[PDB]
Amino acid sequence: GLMQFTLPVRLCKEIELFHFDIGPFENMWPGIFVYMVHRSCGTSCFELEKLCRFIMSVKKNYRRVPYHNWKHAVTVAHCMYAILQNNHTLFTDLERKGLLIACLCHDLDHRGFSNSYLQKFDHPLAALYSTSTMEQHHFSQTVSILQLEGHNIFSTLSSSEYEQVLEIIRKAIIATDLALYFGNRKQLEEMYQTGSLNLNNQSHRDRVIGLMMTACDLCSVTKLWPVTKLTANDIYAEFWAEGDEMKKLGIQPIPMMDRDKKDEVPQGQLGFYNAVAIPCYTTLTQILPPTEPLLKACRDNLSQWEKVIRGEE
Ligand SMILES: Cc1oc(-c2ccccc2)nc1CCOc1cccc2cccnc12
Ligand SMILES: [Mg+2]
Ligand SMILES: [Zn+2]
Repeated sequence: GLMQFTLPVRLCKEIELFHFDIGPFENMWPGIFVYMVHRSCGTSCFELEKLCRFIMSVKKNYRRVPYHNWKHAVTVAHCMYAILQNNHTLFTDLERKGLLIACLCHDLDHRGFSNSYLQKFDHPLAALYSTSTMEQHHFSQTVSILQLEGHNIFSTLSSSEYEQVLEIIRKAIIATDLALYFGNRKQLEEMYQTGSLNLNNQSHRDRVIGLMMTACDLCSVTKLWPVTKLTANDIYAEFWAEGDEMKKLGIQPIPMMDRDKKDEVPQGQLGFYNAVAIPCYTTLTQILPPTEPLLKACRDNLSQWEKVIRGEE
């Protein structure tokens, strides 16, 4: 009960900042996550024995893909930790529990391929789940792991609290389907601007949590430039693998996934920042003012990509 995780001084301080990088030492990432649950939630939220066994089963069920790996899971959970900590009183006890777990599980058993590639391959998962194919799989894998003997970290919740938390985790994971983000943000934009936004409206909270999930999931674009630049290598390593597999099915991939069109990356990153990233962190900063450092970091990185195009790097 009296057993805290404590990080070295530099990590203790930097972990509170949005732009924190969890570093190259995989064996510290579990402790970093537990530390975040303890400060975000309390040291009583979860039985440490059960949490540790849940964390290690989740790790085991992430694959060795260049980007959609265990490091991404923990990176995305840290961004959620930073949002929750800077917005203390806006979130219920259950929401804080559910969202950190949702972020850790959000890409469980990812194979490094998009929903589009699964559908064109005619993968069995595409027959079982016609939309948000991988996201329904990620939630399915999360429930499976929760049902292993000794892995039910929620066991001390009432029946109805348990139903609410799994419902938060499901919506949270489904919302990481980027195809759903555009509509979700347009709606939140309209509600904020016409003043109809109401955080006691459960349907409104769902939407806001959805946007937080998109913000955490894209948080690669909110790190310091060298982290952002080196993560883009991993992101494109998966895309180009998928493009190779499209060509094997006799389908020219979109240029984003064609390794023959590496030259067009800087312009592709610009469009992505302008069409997805900047709009996401702007609407998030309007709804939750203390998340502005994410918008500011994103704008810095947009400017760094503009500099790449102008041959200045
Ligand atoms: C779809 C996507 O997602 C991310 C990303 C996702 C999460 C964090 C950081 C970046 N980056 C992208 C790249 C969007 O880039 C692109 C978009 C469109 C055409 C392109 C042509 C060549 C190269 N890139 C391109
Ligand atoms: Mg995903
Ligand atoms: Zn993800």
